[PDB]
Amino acid sequence: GISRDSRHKRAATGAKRAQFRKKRKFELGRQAANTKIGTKRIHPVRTRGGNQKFRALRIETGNFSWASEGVARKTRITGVVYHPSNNELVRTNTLTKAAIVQIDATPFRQWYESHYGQSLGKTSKNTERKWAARAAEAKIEHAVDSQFGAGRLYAAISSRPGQSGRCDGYILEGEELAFYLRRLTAKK
Amino acid sequence: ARGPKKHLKRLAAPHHWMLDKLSGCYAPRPSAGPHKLRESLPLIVFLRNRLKYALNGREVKAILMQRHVKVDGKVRTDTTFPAGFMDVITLEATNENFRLVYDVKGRFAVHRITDEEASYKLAKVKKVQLGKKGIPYVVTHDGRTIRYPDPNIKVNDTVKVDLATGTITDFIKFDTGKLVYVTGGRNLGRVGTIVHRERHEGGFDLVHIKDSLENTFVTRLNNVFVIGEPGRPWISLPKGKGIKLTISEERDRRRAQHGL
Amino acid sequence: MKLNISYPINGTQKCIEIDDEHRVRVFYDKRIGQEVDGESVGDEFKGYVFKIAGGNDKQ
RNA sequence: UUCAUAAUAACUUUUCGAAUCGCAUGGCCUUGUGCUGGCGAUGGUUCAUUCAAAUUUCUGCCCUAUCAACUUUCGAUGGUAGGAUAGUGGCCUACCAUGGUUUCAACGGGUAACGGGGAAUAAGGGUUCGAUUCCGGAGAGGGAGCCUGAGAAACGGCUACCA
RNA sequence: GAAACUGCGAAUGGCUCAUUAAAUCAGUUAUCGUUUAUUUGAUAGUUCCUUUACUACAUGGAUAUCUGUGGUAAUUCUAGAG
Ligand SMILES: [Mg+2]
Ligand SMILES: [Mg+2]
Ligand SMILES: [Mg+2]
Ligand SMILES: [Mg+2]
Ligand SMILES: [Mg+2]
Ligand SMILES: [Mg+2]
Ligand SMILES: [Mg+2]
Ligand SMILES: [Mg+2]
Ligand SMILES: [Mg+2]
Ligand SMILES: [Mg+2]
Ligand SMILES: [Mg+2]
Ligand SMILES: [Mg+2]
Ligand SMILES: [Mg+2]
Ligand SMILES: [Mg+2]
Repeated sequence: GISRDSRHKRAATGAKRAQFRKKRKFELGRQAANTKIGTKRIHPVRTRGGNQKFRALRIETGNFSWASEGVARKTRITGVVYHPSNNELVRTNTLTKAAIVQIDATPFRQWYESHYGQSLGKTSKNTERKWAARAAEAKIEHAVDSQFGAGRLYAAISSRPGQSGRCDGYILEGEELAFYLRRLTAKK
Repeated sequence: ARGPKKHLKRLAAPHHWMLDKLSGCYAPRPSAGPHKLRESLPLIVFLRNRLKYALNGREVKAILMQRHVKVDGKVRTDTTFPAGFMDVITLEATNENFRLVYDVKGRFAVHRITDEEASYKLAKVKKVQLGKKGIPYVVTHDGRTIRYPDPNIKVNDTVKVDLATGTITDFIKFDTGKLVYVTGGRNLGRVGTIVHRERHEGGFDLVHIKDSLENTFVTRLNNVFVIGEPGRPWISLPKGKGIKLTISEERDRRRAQHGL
Repeated sequence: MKLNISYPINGTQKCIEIDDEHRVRVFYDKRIGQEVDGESVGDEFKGYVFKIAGGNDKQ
């Protein structure tokens, strides 16, 4: 099997090392999960010392965080748009860590509406009062707002889906988001 | 090679078992327990090779079974149970109580003790941390975890555990000019005062120790076990009060105290 | 071709040999877990319907 | 230290939180067979610890130049991100950079080389030996590959090929 | 108290030195870089989900041995039924 040993490697000097000891189970490494989008399918793998890692071959949903607001919502992932490591992955639609994906965003929008009442694209008294107490806090980065109008938000996955089975991340914000956008533009 | 080792060869044993070179190929390997393998002392050794109450392993086993040996109040039935430093071994019949303390030379000494002291165990502090639900716990260098400790108990401080329940009754802060016991190295079994504590923030603090006879020596911090305020120890120390004589001196003593 | 007949309602078992391949031909290219009538098996077995389940090859 | 730990957000093909055993047969009467209660076994959560574990720092190996250049398409040295792993790491993958080692012997070759504690010799310095009772490490005809498990790439386990 | 299920162990021990020359190994560090049955300490009123009639004085279906019917020249081969 795939082994993470440094035995098979050459030394710093470039010397080809001799074959001492046949590969061990503590050196072992398993096949890549390389998770796809659509219909939840999670295979558990028995690791060292008991314990399970969860291979996430085919994932659809994920809970993503809006770090500015301080809220996270369970939402559908619809397509990988950019991945820093490989364009092949993007082509495939391979969900991994640090991949950039499009989120259904509707739940986020709903949450926003509940909170401030301002809406994106264009009742009780206590609620009104609450809204009044807030406001001006509801401004947001323009890019995010624009994205909302289309209905699909850019988010980065921060979970390792091949490890946890869980697919999670953060909605793209500030400078990083801008950078990502620029990259995307360049690619096109 | 493949999982844990389960045997111990007779030569590979700790030397302070005082185990004879012959009469067997194997030594009694201390089971997973409160004390470290090399720093421990298995019950079998204590029974057979110290007090001589048993003649062989079978005898020891038999003794154990009738629920009579007690390590720190709790019963025990393992032949290879690792009772270590400060552990109180109580035998119900005989009514003898023992505390496992080192002697001037290095090995574990048979130290007979009264029931008034046998009630408590003295223990060094290894770790101080907040556990789950923010609850503070102390870790004794001798096995235990004690929840909700007095919050000015730090690392290296020694603690009087009441043993019957397992609560901290009192403690000694680690400081200069406090009676100390050495539990590792060449200086193991020696009693002293702590003159000075060197730091070297990076690797291994060294403590300077003077004994009663004004005779200074240096050991690592993790080998040093506080015992009280100078001249007044919290436990009874064994005969020769952890003093270390020179060889010639020892010889002289042997000669002059002849009474055959 | 030997047969191992078992009746689960009573909990009774019997072993019956057939000396003719014509009487066994009913079983040829049938799968385990199928319904086979007794009529074509034997003139003795009438109104019977066997579940073929398990068996042994020569050797 | 982005630690211990706590807090808000949610998530989860929602892990665990005792439908388990032996001997005791004790205490209040609301006089039920009621409510109770002792010493233990096994279990089970995370944190300890202990027996361990993988790696890992610095320094040290025997002859040989009738081995002076070696490594880098097929990872060599470094970066970035991911994958994988118990976890660190070119360990592997993508994109990028052109490094890394060497006359203070790299690399190659040999060993009738397992390493060490040690052994023989015995002014001082040395020389030769160490398959072998202890400690490490490898291997179970050869090579692979795995299952079970806390732990094995196990061979008095399995699967294949070659002999 | 045979058998069988379950649990645990069979990764220790024992042997051998083929490979192996910065590898192993020795002394020395490190894990703020991890896994760890067992051990000895710790430890979980919150499983409920609206709160006028509900399994908890205790839930479900299996399967081993066993009894019977066999297969094969054969093996610590196991089919079928109860
Ligand atoms: Mg675990
Ligand atoms: Mg440190
Ligand atoms: Mg943290
Ligand atoms: Mg990385
Ligand atoms: Mg050889
Ligand atoms: Mg040699
Ligand atoms: Mg040797
Ligand atoms: Mg040889
Ligand atoms: Mg052979
Ligand atoms: Mg093998
Ligand atoms: Mg054999
Ligand atoms: Mg073996
Ligand atoms: Mg069994
Ligand atoms: Mg072995």
